[PDB]
Amino acid sequence: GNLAGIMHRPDSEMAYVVNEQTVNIRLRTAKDDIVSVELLAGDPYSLRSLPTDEKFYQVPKQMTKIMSDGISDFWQVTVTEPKRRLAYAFLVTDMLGIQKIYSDKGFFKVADADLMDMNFYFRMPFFQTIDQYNAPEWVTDTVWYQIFPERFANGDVSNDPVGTKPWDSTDHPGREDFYGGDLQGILDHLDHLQELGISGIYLNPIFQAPSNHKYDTQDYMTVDPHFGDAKLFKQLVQAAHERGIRVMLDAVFNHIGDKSVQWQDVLKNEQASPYADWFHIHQFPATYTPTDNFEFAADATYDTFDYTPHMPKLNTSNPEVVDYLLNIATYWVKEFDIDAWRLDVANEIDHHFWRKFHDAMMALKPDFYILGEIWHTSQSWLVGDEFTAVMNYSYTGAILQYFLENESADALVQKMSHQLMLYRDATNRMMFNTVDSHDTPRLMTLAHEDKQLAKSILTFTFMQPGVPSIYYGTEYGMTGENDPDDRKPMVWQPELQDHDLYDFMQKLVQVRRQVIAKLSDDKIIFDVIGERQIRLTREDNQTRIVGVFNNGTTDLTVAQPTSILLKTNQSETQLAPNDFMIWTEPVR
Amino acid sequence: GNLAGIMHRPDSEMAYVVNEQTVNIRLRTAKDDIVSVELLAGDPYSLRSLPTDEKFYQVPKQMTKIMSDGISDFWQVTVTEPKRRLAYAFLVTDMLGIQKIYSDKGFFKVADADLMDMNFYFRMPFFQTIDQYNAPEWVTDTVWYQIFPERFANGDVSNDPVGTKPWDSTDHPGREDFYGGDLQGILDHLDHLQELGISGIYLNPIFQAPSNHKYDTQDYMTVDPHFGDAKLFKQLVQAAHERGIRVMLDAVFNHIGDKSVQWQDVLKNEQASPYADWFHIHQFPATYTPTDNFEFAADATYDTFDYTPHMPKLNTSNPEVVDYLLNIATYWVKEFDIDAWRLDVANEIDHHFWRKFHDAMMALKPDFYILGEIWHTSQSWLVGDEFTAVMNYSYTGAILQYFLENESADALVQKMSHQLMLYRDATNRMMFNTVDSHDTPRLMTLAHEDKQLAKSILTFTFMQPGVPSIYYGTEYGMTGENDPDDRKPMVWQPELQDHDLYDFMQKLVQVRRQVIAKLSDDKIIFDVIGERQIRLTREDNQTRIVGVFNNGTTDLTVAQPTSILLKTNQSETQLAPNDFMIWTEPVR
Ligand SMILES: [Ca+2]
Ligand SMILES: [Ca+2]
Repeated sequence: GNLAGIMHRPDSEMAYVVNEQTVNIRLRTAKDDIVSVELLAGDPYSLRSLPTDEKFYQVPKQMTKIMSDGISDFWQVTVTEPKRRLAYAFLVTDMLGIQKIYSDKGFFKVADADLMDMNFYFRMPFFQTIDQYNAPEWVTDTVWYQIFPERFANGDVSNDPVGTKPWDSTDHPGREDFYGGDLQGILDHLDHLQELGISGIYLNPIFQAPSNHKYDTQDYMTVDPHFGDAKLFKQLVQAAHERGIRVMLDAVFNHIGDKSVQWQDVLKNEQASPYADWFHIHQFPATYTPTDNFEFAADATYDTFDYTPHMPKLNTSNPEVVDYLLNIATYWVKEFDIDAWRLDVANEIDHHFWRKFHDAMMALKPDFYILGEIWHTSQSWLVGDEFTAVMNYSYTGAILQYFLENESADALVQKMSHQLMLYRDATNRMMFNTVDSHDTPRLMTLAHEDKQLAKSILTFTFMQPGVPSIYYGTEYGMTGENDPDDRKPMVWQPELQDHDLYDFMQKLVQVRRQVIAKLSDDKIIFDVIGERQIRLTREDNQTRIVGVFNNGTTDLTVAQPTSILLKTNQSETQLAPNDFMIWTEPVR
Repeated sequence: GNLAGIMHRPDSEMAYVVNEQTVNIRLRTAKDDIVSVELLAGDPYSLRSLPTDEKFYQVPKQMTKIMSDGISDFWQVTVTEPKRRLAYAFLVTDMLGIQKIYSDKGFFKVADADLMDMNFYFRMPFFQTIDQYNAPEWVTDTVWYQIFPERFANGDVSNDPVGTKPWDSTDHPGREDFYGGDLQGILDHLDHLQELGISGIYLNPIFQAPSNHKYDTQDYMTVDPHFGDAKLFKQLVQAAHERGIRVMLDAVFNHIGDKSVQWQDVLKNEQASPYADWFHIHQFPATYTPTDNFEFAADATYDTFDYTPHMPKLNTSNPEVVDYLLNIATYWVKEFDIDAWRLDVANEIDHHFWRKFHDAMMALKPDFYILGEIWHTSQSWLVGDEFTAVMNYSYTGAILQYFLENESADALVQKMSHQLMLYRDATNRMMFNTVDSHDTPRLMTLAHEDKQLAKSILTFTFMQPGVPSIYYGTEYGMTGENDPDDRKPMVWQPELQDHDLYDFMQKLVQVRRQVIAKLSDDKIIFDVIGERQIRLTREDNQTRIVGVFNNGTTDLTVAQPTSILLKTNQSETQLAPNDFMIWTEPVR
């Protein structure tokens, strides 16, 4: 067999605690190289301490091949052990029938393995629930809706910025435009969110800042006055909660804006500023050479987000900065009862800080949801001690690549399988899936205004393990290239709304919340059934949901389902190119 | 090539911060499958934000194959980046000349890789020294000596336990015997430790407890009165420090003894005890059925170390237990200035506790040494936020297996290489190498009283990256089977001491402290030069230390070295079976 392709990393996503007496264990092997895997496992001390002749290694446990990413196969098994201590090793057999034991000490013929020595084995030394990953149950039933507040609704002209433009959803907004959207406008349209069926709002930043996006924070402790005030924000959160809608705010903790009190003090006082060590200043005075692009300088003497001199990086290792940020994080939760924090550029802040942040948030609300913005592999933030999940851009990006280009279905399934096997099973359910956002081109533009294709992408994404989010306006087919063009004023004029797409998104949200979210500990299966034809199955012990997606250039015939939930062709058996059909069937 | 054998895990021992601007990156490949690896790396934001035509991926960095474990090859490179943000990917070429790029997104032909997208790459998002692993420099120059205090020297008969036996190093001690060793006896023989050349003492537990080993703690805040008192312990630490000898105590935090106040309160008050939740009690009253072995019960209604009813497991998730243990840990450091804690059964206590323990100790002493007792892979405790090192029993165990049995030299080198590549380079230097201890048979007994073999094992171990420790009496050739027979009274009678071995150990300690410890950032090379013949090389930029070990059954001829440091044959060119020769040569 392919020994170099076999790996088990103890105390990781391959060996983790699910509850006080139960663990999940995974093994990686080379794809289709290993025919079977059994786990030998039990209490390490039992081997030599118990007087019985029975030994734990005499009764193997079968592992199941759960996924493949085209390179490796991934095997898993759940183990219960009342003594809450586990030693384990793997019996692996290849295609030619060659069997070896694989353990912490390496590979062995069975006859050569020192199975009576607890130290031969990999170890889960004591099952520690304090160290485990916990998924908040409420997220399961959530469909999110993301609001960029400057652009959702102007509920109050009296707080509008100077130079506010007329509300026109057909505009191509510039980087520094204002349209007057505010918190009163969100409050005014909660009925729309409830009618669409969403149950969580993700707001882009709302704290005082000079820009239309407010990632260049001036004051984290104040609602931007062009958006509202503390009383209005409290009213909004209470009104959302009364409708069953939770609220997630955007925490911009990697960097602060250059008009903050703290940075302005650095500019006045140089190294004598009480805030000098709140930043990463290489040379005083803190300077840069302006360029024709306000968001770029080549030579700032301080670290910044990207290369913008207006977003000096915060030194989150400084205890005073830690205290400042934790007090902000605590304030909005304690005083306004928000349900979650989305963490902007979360990967560029240290793990030490995020552990303290986690502990502080869980002390306030044990079911708090902590969502990191990270666009690459995020294993080290998703162990159970830092974030709940990340914005799952690598996953939705693979989906977009499949539907919009000509990849094989095999390639998509391989990428999604790779992603799922990076993380604990419960973590995968908490991932935040949005096909587009304020940082991407709009779905309907990527789809070249092919509504059927847009519906296929949305439906496929809504069937995935992660929780889905709808970027404002998706439900009416809003167009836009990347930022700033993805931030058009929300389309409230019915003549400009795609009503068929809105009806469809209502139905899709209902399939997600009433069917997909109510399966019990389901298994997901990706089957490639033909060229660019995928059958997605989610199933529990009584009910199976199946989605067939035909994204080739030919028609596809399927058996007539008894219980169709959602489809795009008028036929109950025929799928034309880019059609899909979702149905439900009992498990037999 | 063997794609399933290639792996890079970001934010791990394969990608870690060395200093503010410098990182080490590793890649695993299948053994001898990949001919070369180049790293493509630079600031993620530079690709699209800088106006230059130059891109970081245009100038690859060569990686070096540093080790192989017989299954995989391990490649490494050091990267400096002033912007302190790194995106990277690997250019891998196999034996047939097939080249691909390997990144966070998978494997690609170069022409198909989206090299302008920062999210294509693996990421070190910002170099965080607060998250990095730090090795305390003083450990580099240390040779440790481990004292089991009941058995090292009786410096005071007046504190002896009832039934203390005459001091006789030829006895075979029973599990419950006492010989009267105490802290005054250690103080009395500091001259012996200084003459041997050791610079650190590791003490087995010294706090109040009823047994001869004192792992069944009664009171962590009191020196056991048969050993001494607080004034005497302070005198000992100051006398050790005056000689340049640091002091490491044994922290027994997984479990407490059943004669502790806390457990006795549980026995009196059942669940109404204020200490009920300091333990893991499944059923009250806390009970067990005694057996003929005092260290075993089959049915204790509470979790224990192993199956002994006398060592109830502590619930270290309980904040009151956390506070109690941290106050103990702090007390001995603050009040007595000890230099290190050795953590008994450290793997069975949760990571959350060990992070708090780490933070508390480093706040007292930034160069504190935290040594975990773990007999299996220990990656998750050695990231930089918990322990400094572990007792390196898997490494010394592989060495013993080679010298005492008939393994190939290839097998030993593979095992040591596997071990080193589990951990960060600096971590490997901090590992605590002891060939025997109070929990193993004695070296001289494992070697069947073959002194030459014992010398070979010690010398080979002392050339390894980790810091070595001498279990008391090794220097005089003490014998013993496993516990309790490995705890004989120290041999102070010259007629019973191996003086030739003592002289040799003095010389070996000097080679370690004066030569091996004074190389500058050396590279270690394991060469198998013949059947059971190994050439071990450690070298920096000016000086190379070479050890040749002949453990076959034939003679071995080597070139006459100019500068022999240590050897066992009278010849300067001939090594008989089990001879070795260490020499030094300039690097050219
Ligand atoms: Ca307004
Ligand atoms: Ca005594």
